[PDB]
Amino acid sequence: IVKCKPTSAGRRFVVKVVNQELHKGAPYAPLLEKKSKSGGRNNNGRITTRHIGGGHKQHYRLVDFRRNKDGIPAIVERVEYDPNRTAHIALLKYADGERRYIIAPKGVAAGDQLISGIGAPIKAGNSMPLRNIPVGSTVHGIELKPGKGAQIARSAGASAQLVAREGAYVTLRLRSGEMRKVLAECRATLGEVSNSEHSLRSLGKAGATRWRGVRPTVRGVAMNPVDHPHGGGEGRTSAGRHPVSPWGLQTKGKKTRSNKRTDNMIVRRRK
Amino acid sequence: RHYEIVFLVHPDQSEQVGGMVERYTKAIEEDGGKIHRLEDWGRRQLAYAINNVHKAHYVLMNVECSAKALAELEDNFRANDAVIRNLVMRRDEAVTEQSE
Amino acid sequence: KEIDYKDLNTLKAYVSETGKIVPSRITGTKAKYQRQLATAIKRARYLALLPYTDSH
Amino acid sequence: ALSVEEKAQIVNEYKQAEGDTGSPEVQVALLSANINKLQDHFKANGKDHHSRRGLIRMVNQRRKLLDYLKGKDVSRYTALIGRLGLR
Amino acid sequence: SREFYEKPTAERRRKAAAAVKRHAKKVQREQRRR
Amino acid sequence: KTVVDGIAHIHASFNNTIVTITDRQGNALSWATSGGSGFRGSRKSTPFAAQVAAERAGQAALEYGLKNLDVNVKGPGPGRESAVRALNACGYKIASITDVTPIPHNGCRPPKKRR
RNA sequence: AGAGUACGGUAGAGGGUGGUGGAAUUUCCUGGAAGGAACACCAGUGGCGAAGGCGACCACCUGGACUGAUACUGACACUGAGGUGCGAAAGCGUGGGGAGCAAACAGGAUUAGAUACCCUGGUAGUCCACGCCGUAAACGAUGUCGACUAGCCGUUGGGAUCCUUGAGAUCUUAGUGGCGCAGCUAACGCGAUAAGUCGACCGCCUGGGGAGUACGGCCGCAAGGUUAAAACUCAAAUGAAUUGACGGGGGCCCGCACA
Repeated sequence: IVKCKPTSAGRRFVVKVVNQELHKGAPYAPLLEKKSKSGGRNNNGRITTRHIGGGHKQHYRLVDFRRNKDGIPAIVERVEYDPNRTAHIALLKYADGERRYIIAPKGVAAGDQLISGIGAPIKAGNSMPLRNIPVGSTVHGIELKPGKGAQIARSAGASAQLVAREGAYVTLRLRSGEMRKVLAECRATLGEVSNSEHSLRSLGKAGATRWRGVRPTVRGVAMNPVDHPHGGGEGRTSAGRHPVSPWGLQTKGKKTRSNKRTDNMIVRRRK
Repeated sequence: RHYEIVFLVHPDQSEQVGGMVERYTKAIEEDGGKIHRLEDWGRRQLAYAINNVHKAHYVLMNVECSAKALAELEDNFRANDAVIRNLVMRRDEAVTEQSE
Repeated sequence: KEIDYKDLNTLKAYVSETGKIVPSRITGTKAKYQRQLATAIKRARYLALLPYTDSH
Repeated sequence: ALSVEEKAQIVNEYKQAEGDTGSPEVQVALLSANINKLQDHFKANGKDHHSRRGLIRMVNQRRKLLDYLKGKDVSRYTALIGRLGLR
Repeated sequence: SREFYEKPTAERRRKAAAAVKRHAKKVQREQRRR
Repeated sequence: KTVVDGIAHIHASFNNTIVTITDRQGNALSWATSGGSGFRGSRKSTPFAAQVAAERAGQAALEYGLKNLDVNVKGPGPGRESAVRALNACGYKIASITDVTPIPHNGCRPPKKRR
């Protein structure tokens, strides 16, 4: 965390997060692949998510969310920057060549770690089935179907706390604040994700948004009646509607979950 | 220096105190430590609930290394084994015997 | 001589029936060691020789 | 304090009719050795100013013992300022 | 008993009023016999 | 259901009375309060209420017996020693008290010294 | 001789880091699971630190004095404007936590009214890391230091004397207290820890308001703090003490005052 001096009117509010033990260039080439941008656009060519476009060219890193090698110890080579996410990634070298990327946990640099059916818990970074993880311990990178890979708690500094256990399932409080029953056959990694000071950085200037591939938001009271329901009016009007999307869905409080096929898996909502 | 050992066992675990002790007795003799007492307590009853059971057994030894046989003396049983709520309580001289 | 918590029936003569320790105003022991007894009391209390509550 | 091996070690060059432990070869340079080795605990304990107020109490008294050697003996003062890694 | 909590400035209004009485009991009894 | 042994709570705080009668393992058989016999208000900060609040669970623990009980004590205020001598009048031969008064070491600080 | 060090020995909430705890209470749920915070007793007209300050248990890296003497230094001294660090908590920073209470409030009962004490509820906060403020009923409302002038009773740490079994006297000191002469004091009262007799030095005061306030300087993100005036205005404000009166001040007593 550094705070830039105001030598120009754009650096006045740039709070920058710089890690000096991140690796200095040349990511691990046999484990990257090509990734082109969508612009938020369908296979019908239609903008289906707005405010997406531009940015920097990026390569996709084949980060392992499954952590399948069991019993084979992996040493950590280096922690790298990943353009595709807000977390860091750690290059692991298994005991038989076999480089892979995982999501880096907090406190890793050249440490040892092994995902298995019964690995050491003290080391944060060991992937493990949710049956034999001790209750009360903070985990991240939780699978949600066995074999599917990690899906939950994998942003920067994200974690979930394993709170209870019964039957074939296991209950864990999520970072969202909601209690979620998850199957105990599926894996999780002990610890907490690495780049937890990511919420401190300030972008500073409008260009810093534009090179993350994010594109400006016209707010709907600035549009015409044909463009948005927040219509027009003379002067600054205030959306005489109730506040609503550009497609007419109400936005300030209205619930939009309608899944029903996974409601029993959610033991308590965001409270 | 003079370093007074007390560590706990679970009462279903005490079949291998004869294996628990002998690793510490060679954890000390790698560093020239003189043992001046080696005690096995009475199988006494408990005054409070520790790991929600109603029986235990106590162990007493006396380490006289300098420094190196402490951090493993902790972390064999502090991290993961059947020992709970101890105190390491170093001394200044040697003693002979207790438990009658 | 050098008091400790290995001699139980000496300290148990000062251990209250309700689990507590006695002051110097109740029973006569030295105020020199009244600051040293209570520390050795809570090593027998920590090594489960004496209770914390008077129930169990 | 200082180490039991060390506090009896460092006197072995401060001797000067060896029964002296009182001349300012001793209360400078035992005490200079007190300065140089007890820097350690500050890096771990930086929230306790009780231990470096003793440092400034005797590094002044070292300088007070330097102050008397300014006039009484300038020649043996060179054994202090030239040595020990001062200034 | 512990319905209320006492301010730690009033803590020397409870004990320091009482710790004199511990000593003043010695005062009254030694002035009792004479 | 025919049992003969159990334990017995008495809540004895300043304002109200709460009586709680269980078995020796912890299943409640009978209970009554100082707002139990129809008071609801200004009077019953008394041991006369605990005289009455004992016997509404003293002729209700005579549903499943309890020839012997085990008195557990709880609370600072009145009705402390004027309620467990009402149960024994109701055909009981209760033996001796047992005390767990709520005592922290320092604990959470209450509403402080009000004036 | 003052002042310092080489040698242990304890005493000691010195202070900080990391853990290990317990009961309540609190929050859930079918007695367990979960985490915050201060740690009943030991508690002391006790210790410790220049001061501010500081108590469960446990190690770990570390202070200064005391004392028992034995060694050596040869006034190296104390005090000190400026100068320089370091100083309770509400704070507001810059990041987190999360129980109870509770600053902020909503009503509940209450009064001409609550905007109050009482009643039902809760974010900032205390906690942590670095950093800033540098405030005080920082009070023992008594600057630091040394010397000396009747005592007596507890109590703290050493040590030696002691018929000695200590149930312990005496002595010796360095602290912490009670009471009292000499002594001072306006009196209250201090009274070898002076508020005496003195000595060195330092900070501070010059009637009450205006006022620790304006203005200027410095520091702070802000709230503000620190240094600090006159213009005007009043012949008094203040200190301890005594008589009377008063008191929703206590304590006894009297009377159909209470039946």
